[PDB]
Amino acid sequence: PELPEVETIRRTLLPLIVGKTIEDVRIFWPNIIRHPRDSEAFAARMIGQTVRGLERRGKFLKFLLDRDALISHLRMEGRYAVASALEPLEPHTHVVFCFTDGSELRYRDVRKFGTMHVYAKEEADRRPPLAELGPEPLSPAFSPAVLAERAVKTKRSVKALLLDCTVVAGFGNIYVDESLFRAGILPGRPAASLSSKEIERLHEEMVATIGEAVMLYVYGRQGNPCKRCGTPIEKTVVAGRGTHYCPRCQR
DNA sequence: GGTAGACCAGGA
DNA sequence: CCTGGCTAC
Ligand SMILES: [Zn+2]
Repeated sequence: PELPEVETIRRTLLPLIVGKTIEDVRIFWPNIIRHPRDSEAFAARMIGQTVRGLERRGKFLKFLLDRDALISHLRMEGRYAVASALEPLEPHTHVVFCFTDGSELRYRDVRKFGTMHVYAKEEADRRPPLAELGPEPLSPAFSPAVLAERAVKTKRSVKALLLDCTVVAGFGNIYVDESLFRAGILPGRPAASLSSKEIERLHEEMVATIGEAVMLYVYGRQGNPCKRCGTPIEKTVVAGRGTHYCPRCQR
Protein backbone atom coordinates (compact mmCIF):
# COMPACT_ATOMS: atom_id res chain seq x y z
CA PRO A 1 0.00 0.00 0.00
CA GLU A 2 1.21 3.50 -0.84
CA LEU A 3 0.55 6.64 1.23
CA PRO A 4 -2.94 7.33 -0.10
CA GLU A 5 -3.98 3.72 0.52
CA VAL A 6 -2.57 3.90 4.06
CA GLU A 7 -4.59 7.04 4.69
CA THR A 8 -7.71 5.17 3.53
CA ILE A 9 -6.90 2.28 5.87
CA ARG A 10 -6.43 4.71 8.74
CA ARG A 11 -9.80 6.34 8.14
CA THR A 12 -11.78 3.14 7.59
CA LEU A 13 -10.13 0.94 10.21
CA LEU A 14 -10.45 3.40 13.12
CA PRO A 15 -14.20 3.09 13.74
CA LEU A 16 -13.95 -0.72 13.51
CA ILE A 17 -11.54 -0.96 16.45
CA VAL A 18 -11.87 2.19 18.53
CA GLY A 19 -12.88 1.49 22.14
CA LYS A 20 -12.17 -2.23 21.94
CA THR A 21 -10.01 -3.83 24.62
CA ILE A 22 -7.23 -6.30 23.84
CA GLU A 23 -7.61 -9.68 25.52
CA ASP A 24 -4.89 -11.63 23.70
CA VAL A 25 -2.25 -11.14 21.03
CA ARG A 26 -1.31 -14.13 18.93
CA ILE A 27 1.82 -14.19 16.82
CA PHE A 28 2.43 -16.73 14.07
CA TRP A 29 5.51 -15.10 12.46
CA PRO A 30 7.61 -13.51 15.22
CA ASN A 31 10.04 -11.76 12.82
CA ILE A 32 7.34 -9.16 12.13
CA ILE A 33 7.72 -7.98 15.72
CA ARG A 34 10.71 -5.60 15.94
CA HIS A 35 10.22 -4.02 19.39
CA PRO A 36 10.23 -5.36 22.01
CA ARG A 37 12.58 -7.83 20.33
CA ASP A 38 10.91 -10.71 22.18
CA SER A 39 7.47 -11.35 20.66
CA GLU A 40 6.25 -12.67 24.03
CA ALA A 41 6.90 -9.29 25.65
CA PHE A 42 5.16 -7.55 22.72
CA ALA A 43 2.05 -9.69 23.22
CA ALA A 44 2.08 -9.42 27.01
CA ARG A 45 2.30 -5.64 27.20
CA MET A 46 -0.65 -5.04 24.91
CA ILE A 47 -3.09 -7.22 26.84
CA GLY A 48 -5.60 -5.11 28.76
CA GLN A 49 -5.15 -1.95 26.73
CA THR A 50 -8.00 -0.29 24.86
CA VAL A 51 -7.67 1.14 21.34
CA ARG A 52 -8.07 4.91 21.53
CA GLY A 53 -6.98 6.18 18.12
CA LEU A 54 -5.25 5.56 14.83
CA GLU A 55 -2.91 7.99 13.13
CA ARG A 56 -0.69 7.95 10.06
CA ARG A 57 2.88 9.20 9.58
CA GLY A 58 4.20 8.67 6.06
CA LYS A 59 3.22 5.07 5.29
CA PHE A 60 3.30 4.08 8.98
CA LEU A 61 0.13 3.45 10.95
CA LYS A 62 0.24 4.49 14.61
CA PHE A 63 -2.30 2.65 16.74
CA LEU A 64 -2.83 4.58 19.97
CA LEU A 65 -3.71 2.46 22.98
CA ASP A 66 -3.89 3.36 26.67
CA ARG A 67 -0.19 3.65 27.48
CA ASP A 68 1.44 2.31 24.30
CA ALA A 69 1.56 3.08 20.58
CA LEU A 70 1.83 0.29 18.02
CA ILE A 71 3.68 1.45 14.94
CA SER A 72 2.92 -0.70 11.89
CA HIS A 73 4.30 -0.65 8.35
CA LEU A 74 2.55 -2.83 5.79
CA ARG A 75 5.31 -2.69 3.16
CA MET A 76 4.10 -4.07 -0.19
CA GLU A 77 1.25 -6.41 0.72
CA GLY A 78 0.33 -6.09 4.40
CA ARG A 79 -3.38 -5.77 5.17
CA TYR A 80 -5.61 -5.44 8.25
CA ALA A 81 -9.12 -6.80 8.66
CA VAL A 82 -11.57 -6.95 11.53
CA ALA A 83 -13.54 -10.19 11.90
CA SER A 84 -15.02 -12.75 14.27
CA ALA A 85 -12.89 -15.01 16.45
CA LEU A 86 -15.37 -17.76 15.60
CA GLU A 87 -14.36 -17.99 11.93
CA PRO A 88 -11.36 -19.76 10.40
CA LEU A 89 -8.33 -17.55 9.71
CA GLU A 90 -7.48 -16.70 6.12
CA PRO A 91 -4.06 -17.66 4.73
CA HIS A 92 -0.94 -15.64 5.60
CA THR A 93 -2.35 -14.28 8.86
CA HIS A 94 0.69 -13.56 10.98
CA VAL A 95 -0.51 -11.44 13.91
CA VAL A 96 -3.95 -11.35 15.52
CA PHE A 97 -5.17 -8.95 18.17
CA CYS A 98 -8.11 -10.52 20.02
CA PHE A 99 -10.62 -8.14 21.61
CA THR A 100 -12.87 -8.79 24.60
CA ASP A 101 -15.99 -8.55 22.36
CA GLY A 102 -15.05 -11.64 20.38
CA SER A 103 -13.77 -9.70 17.36
CA GLU A 104 -10.17 -9.64 16.15
CA LEU A 105 -7.88 -7.34 14.25
CA ARG A 106 -5.96 -9.61 11.87
CA TYR A 107 -2.75 -8.72 10.08
CA ARG A 108 -2.10 -10.65 6.85
CA ASP A 109 1.07 -10.35 4.75
CA VAL A 110 1.96 -12.95 2.12
CA ARG A 111 5.43 -11.39 1.78
CA LYS A 112 6.06 -11.18 5.55
CA PHE A 113 7.88 -7.88 5.04
CA GLY A 114 5.72 -5.82 7.36
CA THR A 115 6.98 -4.52 10.71
CA MET A 116 5.52 -3.80 14.15
CA HIS A 117 7.12 -1.75 16.96
CA VAL A 118 5.46 -1.01 20.32
CA TYR A 119 6.63 1.69 22.75
CA ALA A 120 5.11 3.95 25.38
CA LYS A 121 3.22 6.60 23.42
CA GLU A 122 5.54 9.40 24.47
CA GLU A 123 8.60 7.52 23.19
CA ALA A 124 7.31 6.40 19.81
CA ASP A 125 8.18 9.55 17.83
CA ARG A 126 11.80 9.44 19.04
CA ARG A 127 12.44 5.73 18.41
CA PRO A 128 12.64 3.64 15.26
CA PRO A 129 10.96 3.59 12.90
CA LEU A 130 9.44 7.07 13.28
CA ALA A 131 12.49 8.87 14.65
CA GLU A 132 14.12 10.46 11.61
CA LEU A 133 10.98 10.66 9.48
CA GLY A 134 10.68 13.70 7.20
CA PRO A 135 7.66 16.03 6.87
CA GLU A 136 4.30 14.96 5.46
CA PRO A 137 4.27 15.75 1.72
CA LEU A 138 0.87 17.49 2.02
CA SER A 139 1.93 19.66 4.96
CA PRO A 140 3.36 23.20 4.95
CA ALA A 141 6.42 21.65 6.63
CA PHE A 142 7.29 20.14 3.25
CA SER A 143 8.25 23.19 1.23
CA PRO A 144 10.33 24.05 -1.83
CA ALA A 145 12.86 25.59 0.56
CA VAL A 146 13.14 22.35 2.53
CA LEU A 147 13.48 20.31 -0.65
CA ALA A 148 16.05 22.74 -2.09
CA GLU A 149 18.15 22.56 1.08
CA ARG A 150 18.32 18.76 0.93
CA ALA A 151 19.00 18.74 -2.82
CA VAL A 152 22.08 21.00 -2.76
CA LYS A 153 23.83 19.03 -0.01
CA THR A 154 23.77 15.60 -1.68
CA LYS A 155 25.57 13.92 -4.56
CA ARG A 156 22.61 11.58 -5.09
CA SER A 157 20.05 11.54 -7.88
CA VAL A 158 16.76 13.39 -7.56
CA LYS A 159 14.91 10.05 -7.47
CA ALA A 160 17.14 8.81 -4.62
CA LEU A 161 16.43 12.05 -2.77
CA LEU A 162 12.64 11.74 -3.07
CA LEU A 163 12.69 8.09 -1.94
CA ASP A 164 14.54 9.08 1.23
CA CYS A 165 12.11 8.94 4.15
CA THR A 166 14.16 11.59 5.97
CA VAL A 167 13.52 14.10 3.19
CA VAL A 168 9.77 13.59 2.86
CA ALA A 169 7.54 10.99 4.51
CA GLY A 170 6.27 7.95 2.62
CA PHE A 171 6.61 9.15 -0.97
CA GLY A 172 6.68 5.89 -2.91
CA ASN A 173 8.30 4.76 -6.17
CA ILE A 174 5.11 5.17 -8.19
CA TYR A 175 4.59 8.76 -7.09
CA VAL A 176 8.27 9.63 -7.50
CA ASP A 177 8.22 8.56 -11.17
CA GLU A 178 4.84 10.19 -11.81
CA SER A 179 5.85 13.48 -10.16
CA LEU A 180 9.15 13.68 -12.01
CA PHE A 181 7.32 13.17 -15.33
CA ARG A 182 4.76 15.84 -14.46
CA ALA A 183 7.63 18.19 -13.51
CA GLY A 184 9.64 17.46 -16.69
CA ILE A 185 12.72 16.23 -14.79
CA LEU A 186 14.76 13.08 -15.51
CA PRO A 187 14.97 10.76 -12.45
CA GLY A 188 18.71 10.26 -12.88
CA ARG A 189 19.48 13.99 -12.67
CA PRO A 190 21.79 14.80 -9.76
CA ALA A 191 19.59 16.44 -7.11
CA ALA A 192 22.10 19.28 -6.78
CA SER A 193 21.71 20.12 -10.49
CA LEU A 194 18.07 21.20 -10.21
CA SER A 195 17.47 24.93 -10.62
CA SER A 196 15.27 26.91 -8.25
CA LYS A 197 12.55 26.82 -10.90
CA GLU A 198 12.85 23.04 -11.22
CA ILE A 199 12.69 22.54 -7.45
CA GLU A 200 9.52 24.64 -7.19
CA ARG A 201 8.00 22.80 -10.14
CA LEU A 202 8.89 19.42 -8.62
CA HIS A 203 7.44 20.41 -5.27
CA GLU A 204 4.20 21.51 -6.94
CA GLU A 205 3.85 18.25 -8.87
CA MET A 206 4.70 16.10 -5.85
CA VAL A 207 1.92 17.77 -3.87
CA ALA A 208 -0.52 17.65 -6.77
CA THR A 209 0.21 14.00 -7.56
CA ILE A 210 -0.06 12.55 -4.09
CA GLY A 211 -2.79 15.02 -3.11
CA GLU A 212 -4.99 13.92 -6.01
CA ALA A 213 -4.41 10.30 -5.02
CA VAL A 214 -5.28 10.89 -1.35
CA MET A 215 -8.46 12.73 -2.30
CA LEU A 216 -0.71 6.85 -14.79
CA TYR A 217 1.70 8.57 -17.19
CA VAL A 218 4.85 6.48 -16.84
CA TYR A 219 4.83 3.98 -13.98
CA GLY A 220 4.54 0.45 -15.36
CA ARG A 221 4.02 1.84 -18.85
CA GLN A 222 7.37 0.91 -20.42
CA GLY A 223 7.14 0.32 -24.16
CA ASN A 224 3.78 2.10 -24.35
CA PRO A 225 3.30 5.57 -25.89
CA CYS A 226 3.64 8.58 -23.63
CA LYS A 227 0.16 9.99 -23.06
CA ARG A 228 1.52 13.48 -23.67
CA CYS A 229 3.80 13.04 -26.71
CA GLY A 230 3.51 9.46 -27.98
CA THR A 231 7.20 8.64 -27.42
CA PRO A 232 7.56 5.15 -25.92
CA ILE A 233 8.08 5.21 -22.18
CA GLU A 234 11.42 3.81 -21.03
CA LYS A 235 12.42 1.84 -17.95
CA THR A 236 15.85 1.70 -16.34
CA VAL A 237 17.31 1.22 -12.89
CA VAL A 238 17.82 4.35 -10.79
CA ALA A 239 18.57 4.43 -7.07
CA GLY A 240 18.34 0.64 -7.26
CA ARG A 241 14.68 0.80 -8.31
CA GLY A 242 12.68 0.25 -11.48
CA THR A 243 12.35 3.72 -12.97
CA HIS A 244 10.03 4.88 -15.73
CA TYR A 245 10.26 8.08 -17.75
CA CYS A 246 9.57 9.77 -21.07
CA PRO A 247 12.92 10.56 -22.70
CA ARG A 248 11.41 13.37 -24.78
CA CYS A 249 9.55 15.32 -22.12
CA GLN A 250 11.81 14.87 -19.12
CA ARG A 251 15.18 16.66 -19.14
C1' DG B 1 28.47 12.38 8.31
C1' DG B 2 27.04 10.48 3.69
C1' DT B 3 26.18 6.91 1.33
C1' DA B 4 26.12 2.27 -0.75
C1' DG B 5 25.08 -2.48 0.61
C1' DA B 6 22.96 -6.27 3.19
C1' DC B 7 18.76 -7.86 4.74
C1' DC B 8 14.02 -10.03 4.66
C1' DA B 9 10.84 -13.75 1.85
C1' DG B 10 7.48 -15.38 -1.57
C1' DG B 11 5.09 -15.08 -6.04
C1' DA B 12 6.54 -14.73 -11.21
C1' DC C 1 14.47 -10.81 -9.88
C1' DC C 2 11.83 -6.81 -7.32
C1' DT C 3 11.38 -4.39 -2.92
C1' DG C 4 10.99 -0.09 2.14
C1' DG C 5 13.14 1.29 5.57
C1' DC C 6 20.76 -1.67 10.35
C1' DT C 7 25.90 -2.33 9.11
C1' DA C 8 30.19 -0.71 7.53
C1' DC C 9 33.23 1.67 4.18
ZN1 LIG D 1 6.32 12.26 -23.55
